[PDB]
Amino acid sequence: ISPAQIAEALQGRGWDAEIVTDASMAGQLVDVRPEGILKCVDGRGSDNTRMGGPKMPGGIYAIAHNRGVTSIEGLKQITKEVASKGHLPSVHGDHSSDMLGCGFFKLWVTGRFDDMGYPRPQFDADQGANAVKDAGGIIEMHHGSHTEKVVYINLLANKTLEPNENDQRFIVDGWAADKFGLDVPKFLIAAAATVEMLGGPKNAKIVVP
Repeated sequence: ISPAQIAEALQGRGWDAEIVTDASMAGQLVDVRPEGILKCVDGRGSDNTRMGGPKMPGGIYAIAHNRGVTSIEGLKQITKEVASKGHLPSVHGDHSSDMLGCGFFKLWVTGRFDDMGYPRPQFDADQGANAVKDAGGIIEMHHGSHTEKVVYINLLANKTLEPNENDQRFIVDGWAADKFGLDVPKFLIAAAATVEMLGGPKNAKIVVP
């Protein structure tokens, strides 16, 4: 899917979308490092000490969700898969709602994706976090409130953007979906629906090389 197709798809859902250059993001783009956790698009600050990893909704839950994987065994398999592909796998909570502090997972476990054709997870938030931890993953915990003002959809392979708790943004590394063989259009639409259902801003900037 091309940057223009992504913008068109988002505009079809009532979003404002614009394509921007990698040069316009100078000073913010960073190379992905193997030590970084593949983590959520959440714009808040957190206890993360493993920066420089890719961003996907709910961390590795985006992969399970896109593939319709709902079992604890399947979640552990994905944890090890991510660890085998150059990133430390993670899921997260926050210090306001504990493991229900991940908006994406809360939407999934409460059935908000039902009519988009997604099956529900066969575990709750605490069980999922414990399984990821048991399989070698990291549990991140955010703090503060959501104040995201924009959604960046980064298409530059092996690069990412980092959270700024003081001028927040949702960050989606679209290129990472391709890396994991996901149904990409489905992944991006799920990301869009997530932001919509969380009341976030339907305003996207698509970063291209």
